[PDB]
Amino acid sequence: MNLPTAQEVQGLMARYIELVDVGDIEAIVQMYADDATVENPFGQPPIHGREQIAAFYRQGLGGGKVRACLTGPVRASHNGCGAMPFRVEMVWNGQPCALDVIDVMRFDEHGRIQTMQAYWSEVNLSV
Amino acid sequence: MNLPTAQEVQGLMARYIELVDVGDIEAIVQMYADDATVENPFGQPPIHGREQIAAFYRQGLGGGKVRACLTGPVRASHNGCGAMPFRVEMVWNGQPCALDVIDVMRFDEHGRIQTMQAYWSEVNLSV
Repeated sequence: MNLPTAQEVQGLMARYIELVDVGDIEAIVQMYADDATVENPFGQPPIHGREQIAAFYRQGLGGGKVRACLTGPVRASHNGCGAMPFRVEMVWNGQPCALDVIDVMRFDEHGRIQTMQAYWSEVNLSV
Repeated sequence: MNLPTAQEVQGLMARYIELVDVGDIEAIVQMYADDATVENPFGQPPIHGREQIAAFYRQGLGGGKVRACLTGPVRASHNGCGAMPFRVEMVWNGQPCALDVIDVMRFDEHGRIQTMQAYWSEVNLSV
């Protein structure tokens, strides 16, 4: 595809959450541009490229039974960007915890995630 | 105050929504840095400075009985930034419409909004 329309952004960002929810690391990595930048959480140094992104997601979505779901609609722009609210459920010290997150994404002219910023901090975690 | 902590960002961004909800234009303008940039919707040219921001808000929050409420928690960073989901209710052609929005804000070292980006498009409007 080309630079995603607002409707296409909604579709792509919702698909991303579906992939996080099932934990398909390889499928998530393929949604990213080969040289994408990820800031997660926003405020920490960016990581870069699909190798680093794969390592990041495998560490995050490997062991525990992670779930993820949108908690409101995707807000999309007309310049290939969007933002969405979601909740991530994960098991910590064998305790179920939930994390509220907002992801902002910019897509490239091929429909892959060029940049993403994940807004959250410890205030957004519930043990 | 100084560069807002994550907790302070949550407070400030929630206060902003409260001010939009009551429609206190002057109070909203004072939350912004004197030279702040606003992109609303994200994708359109930025406006700059409190005069332009006051004009923007007066046009948006003047006539109709606008309401606004958070539709999830504020996601705050440790570098003075945050993101929040909310819904704006407004009257269009005398028809009540609702707009789902995510605002991303960066605060300056005095606790004022330096930049803000409002993510939404027509897909997010309900007439």
